[PDB]
Amino acid sequence: DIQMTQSPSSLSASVGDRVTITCRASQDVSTAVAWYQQKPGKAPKLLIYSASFLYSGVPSRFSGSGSGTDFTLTISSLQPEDFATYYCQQFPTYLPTFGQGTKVEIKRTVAAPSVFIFPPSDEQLKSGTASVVCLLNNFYPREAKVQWKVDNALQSGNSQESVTEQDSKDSTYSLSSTLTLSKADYEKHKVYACEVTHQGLSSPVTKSFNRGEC
Amino acid sequence: EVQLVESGGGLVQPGGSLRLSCAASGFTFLGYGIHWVRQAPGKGLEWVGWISPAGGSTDYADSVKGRFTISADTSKNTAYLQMNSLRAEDTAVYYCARGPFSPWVMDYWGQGTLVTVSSASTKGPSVFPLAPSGGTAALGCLVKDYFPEPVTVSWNSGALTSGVHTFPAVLQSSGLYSLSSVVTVPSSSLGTQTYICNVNHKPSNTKVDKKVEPKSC
Amino acid sequence: SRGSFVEMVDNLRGKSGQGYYVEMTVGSPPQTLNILVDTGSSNFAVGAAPHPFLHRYYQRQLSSTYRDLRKGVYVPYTQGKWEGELGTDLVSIPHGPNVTVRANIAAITESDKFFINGSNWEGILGLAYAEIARPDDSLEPFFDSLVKQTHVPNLFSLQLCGALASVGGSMIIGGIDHSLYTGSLWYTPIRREWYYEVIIVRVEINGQDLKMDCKEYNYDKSIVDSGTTNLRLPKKVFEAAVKSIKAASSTEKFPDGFWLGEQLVCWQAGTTPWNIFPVISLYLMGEVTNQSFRITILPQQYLRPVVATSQDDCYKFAISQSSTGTVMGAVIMEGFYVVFDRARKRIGFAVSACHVHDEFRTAAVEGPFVTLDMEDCGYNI
Repeated sequence: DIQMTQSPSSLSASVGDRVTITCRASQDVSTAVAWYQQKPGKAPKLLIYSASFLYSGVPSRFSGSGSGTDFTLTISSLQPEDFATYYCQQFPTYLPTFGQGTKVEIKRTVAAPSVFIFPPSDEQLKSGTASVVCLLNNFYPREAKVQWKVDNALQSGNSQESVTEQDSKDSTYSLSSTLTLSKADYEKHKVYACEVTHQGLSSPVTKSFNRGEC
Repeated sequence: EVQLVESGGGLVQPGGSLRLSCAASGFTFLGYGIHWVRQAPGKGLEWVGWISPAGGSTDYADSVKGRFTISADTSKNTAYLQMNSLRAEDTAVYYCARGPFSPWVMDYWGQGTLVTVSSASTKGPSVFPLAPSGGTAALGCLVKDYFPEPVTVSWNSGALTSGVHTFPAVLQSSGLYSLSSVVTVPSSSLGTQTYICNVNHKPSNTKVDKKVEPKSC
Repeated sequence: SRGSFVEMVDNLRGKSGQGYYVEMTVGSPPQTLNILVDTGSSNFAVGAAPHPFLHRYYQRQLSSTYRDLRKGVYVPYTQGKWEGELGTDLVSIPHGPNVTVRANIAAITESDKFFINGSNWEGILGLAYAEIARPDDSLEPFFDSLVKQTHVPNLFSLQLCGALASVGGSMIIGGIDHSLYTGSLWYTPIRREWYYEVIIVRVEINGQDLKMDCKEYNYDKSIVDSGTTNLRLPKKVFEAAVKSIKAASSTEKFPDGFWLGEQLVCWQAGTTPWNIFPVISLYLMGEVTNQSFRITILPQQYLRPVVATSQDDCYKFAISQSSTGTVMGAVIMEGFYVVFDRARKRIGFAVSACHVHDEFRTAAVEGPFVTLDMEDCGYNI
């Protein structure tokens, strides 16, 4: 059972840079090798087959090469839409095994978040529960602190975070935070703030709403 | 148009049986073969099996050997994957991919079908509207307390893909999942253009189209 | 017989696996019809009535110059039989020699797996010799009527180009167009004037000799047949070729029907892996003693395109089994510029202007090699 050790496991480069991903077979696999691209959540697409032959529709900036055990995938001019995890494959003896993957992230300039805040819906409120949501839109880097405040109070252990994978078009991250309270608890408090701290902001931005107002 | 569509994905009991399908369309079924590959959440790929619908010619991996049985219906342009004695280690996204007889590569992959082996139960999601001044306004939909993965979200029947940000599903301490799907739209289009969440939770057969609108305040 | 015939250049059309046809006008007034170029036969026949598979046909009663011989003809095949009623009528080739000939013509009134659904040709032009002309030799073949009644040199060359997918080519009647090929023409003797029979002295796969007796290749004979798509091999030879091919092609996953020519194999358009297929070489008896030349074809030749969906490239094994000897079909003639020198009883081959190749390999006609077998590779007489 042939083995495929890719290297490295992950990397981050700038738009235009020359990125090279290496793959090592635990045995001479001739030229029976392939390379796939896979966006997070989406299916894998074939890029290179037989070590160096590009697949139909695969951009010219993608390049493959190698024989025996040392095969390499090279992306001469890195692009935002090239963000993904890359896998090599072997199939000389018709027992395919892939590499452990290599996530290629994109580096760009600082971008600040667009911060929205959403009240609990009447529909959820109908079931005696209230979910307050904060939304940070299109920012870089990924590092961002989101704190919840209820009448100037520090919340903790009652909220969750979810961050999107790097955008394929502009390479920015969107973030979603959720504060979950009961209908009763949510009804004795007035101000609900969502302080946001990001390298993009010169100072923490707070987006709030006064319950029962507007 | 080349396209594969897997099916049958859902919650399975440990030691249970499940049958996945692979609908082929837009390409010359006979002439290619069909591979089955799987991938755990956050893990890599693992070739499961192969078949030549003209005519099998079936091949498996040691992992699934003796439990998985690959089938093919040339009349229906469909490849099947019978799975038995399903253990927890079997939990993964199951892709079926078109395979040229040589080289033994997969050139077109389907979006796969998620399968989850667990003692837990299936619960549909609770879709809530995420609604709210400038030129652009943010509308969304909170898909709450469902299980198991995954959840598919499109806006306006797919006609709207600009500004959409469907977030990775977070696992709550309650054992249930929850994700968000947002979309920035021209503030002027509010009250002139309708927006709907196309939520779909196949494992639960729960499909929901939730319209999102600014509150009457 | 040796210059530049720009009015015959590119006068051939057809579809992959459906042969090459040329436009010929028959009768008075001139009925324009597409007739397949068939060197593997000697009879000139055309569909005489409406068919589902044909766009047009030969209306005898429309021709004031037509004359019925009130005698019938019938032709068993391999494969595609046909039968009809004999007669004569004026014939001319629009995109060819500016000459008119009164030749024999068989109005086809019945056939089986003969015509091809939407191949845009309704007739067949047997260019071979009268000895194999049905009912018998007495019926003068078209080309025999041509040279006997006009000043057209006893010679015709073909340039099948390929590349259902449409194709094109050239049929030079009377001469040798020197812009249709490069290098030189390597001639192999026409062993006998019935079919365009020759002698294959040696067969190879990726350079490796097939190691079969000389007269295993020519049993009961070897012919050059433009009217046949596939490269037909006698049982033994076919059995060995496919074996050797398998062994040197990394093709263990292909369906078995593929090798029988029943099941197709497809890749994404432009993604076909030619390099995983061997090259086939066929050494032919040279003109001078002990010498022989070889012709080398690629997978692009013996893998012909074949519902069949826009985005995909599909192929069928253009090498099939035979029971009547070797048949060098259209797949063997495409990459080259085959010359039928009837005057000097010889068939020349050369890399045509539309030679098939890629950024690695290419079709070639190479010589001279030595063969001490020569004329004793034949089997019958």
